[PDB]
Amino acid sequence: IVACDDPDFLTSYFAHSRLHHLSAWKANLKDKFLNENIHKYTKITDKDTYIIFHIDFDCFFATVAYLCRSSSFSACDFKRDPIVVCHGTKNSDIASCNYVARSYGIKNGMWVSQAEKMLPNGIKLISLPYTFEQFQLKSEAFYSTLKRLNIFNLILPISIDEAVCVRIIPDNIHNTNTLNARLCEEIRQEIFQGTNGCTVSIGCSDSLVLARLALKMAKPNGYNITFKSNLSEEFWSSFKLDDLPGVGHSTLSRLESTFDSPHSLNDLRKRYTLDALKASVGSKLGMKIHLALQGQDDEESLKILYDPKEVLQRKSLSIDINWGIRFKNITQVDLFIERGCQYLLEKLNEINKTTSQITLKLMRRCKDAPIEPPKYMGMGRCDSFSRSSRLGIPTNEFGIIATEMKSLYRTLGCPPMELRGLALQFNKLVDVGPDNNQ
DNA sequence: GGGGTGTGGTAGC
DNA sequence: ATCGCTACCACACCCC
Ligand SMILES: [Mg+2]
Repeated sequence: IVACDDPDFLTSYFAHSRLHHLSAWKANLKDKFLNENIHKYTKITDKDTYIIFHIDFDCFFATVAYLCRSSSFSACDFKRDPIVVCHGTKNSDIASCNYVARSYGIKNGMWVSQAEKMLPNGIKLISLPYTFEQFQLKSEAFYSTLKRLNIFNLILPISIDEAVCVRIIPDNIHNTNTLNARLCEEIRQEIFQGTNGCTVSIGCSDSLVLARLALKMAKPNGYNITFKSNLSEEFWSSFKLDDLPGVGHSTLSRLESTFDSPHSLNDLRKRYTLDALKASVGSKLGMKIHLALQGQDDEESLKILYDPKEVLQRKSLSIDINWGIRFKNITQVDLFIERGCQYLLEKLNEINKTTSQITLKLMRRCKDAPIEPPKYMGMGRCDSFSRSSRLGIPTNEFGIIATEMKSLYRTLGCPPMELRGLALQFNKLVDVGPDNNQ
């Protein structure tokens, strides 16, 4: 056990935090793409008619945690057993669940206690540990297979287990759904072989958003082909409102109230006006949804296809620790902040940049929230506070940055014993050139 | 027209 | 027990 005031707390928390792994893997995938392609030209022109194949593993962690499970779990059955991947027993997040578990209405993000109660008696939840290193290797095999197929002109990494693959269709070639079925089946078979038993599903379409929706419809272990020319009431009636990219619980709730609680995108599609959309959720998001309900991508989402190198270039660097934060005094907070900056400055040296603006964010116990929340070591119910600060000369100097961060903490006025979470950000990054003379 | 800030939402498992 | 990260866009409100 390593507590927030121990020197090794940052290292142990990140080794254990799957959310860190997700983010660290994404970042490495993004930088890897930029490296492979520094000399190649990674763009899709407006000259190109293209097909989008949106690929991702079916219940990634659960699948892989099963396939590499320890001897204690040799007899458990991925097709009959409700399986979750989690650290703990009570208020531990279900990082991933197989589709047997979902049949009982369980979803990721749910706590293990909550999911235990949606099972009939006698049916027992299986809880698998995380296998991070195997998660990596299976992902490597995933992207290695996608490249070896030589059927894609651009392979965009979305996630450790998710990629958007772009096929350019010359106008001499007449695309057909038969040929698209055969590609999906090739891809699915080849990743099944290359990953020793992991299955992917594929959405296939002539827009990013319809490929995202097709993919939801393809799950589990299948594929779906739906171009703009194939749209139908049957299609839209199949999706919830928060199946739309950009629509999370907050946008959902706003949409639900403005539009008489639509229960499908088909419901949404018939009742909506562009301006009532914009009014309900916002101008840019409203437009994105409007375009989306026609099967069309917006200008912001098309950028990744036109200039992936710019969209995938890292613009900020940060850490976030909102679990395990329990400090008795201001000295321990300052030393933790210093470990934080030291960590971020290593990462910042790796990418050979300086930073010219930094931010500190914190979570403070709500005045009426219990000192110890339901989730062990959780941040609990919190107000957030943020404050940023421009540096004069861009820099990678620990002395300047750690001093300013501690100053920022101090302007925020949060007693060490009320602290429940900390973020440390480098907001603007500046390249280091061969010229360094003033 | 151009800056700026802090805040809030969303995405992957 | 339990590991509630992190990048990025958008917005609302401020300034000369
Ligand atoms: Mg959604």
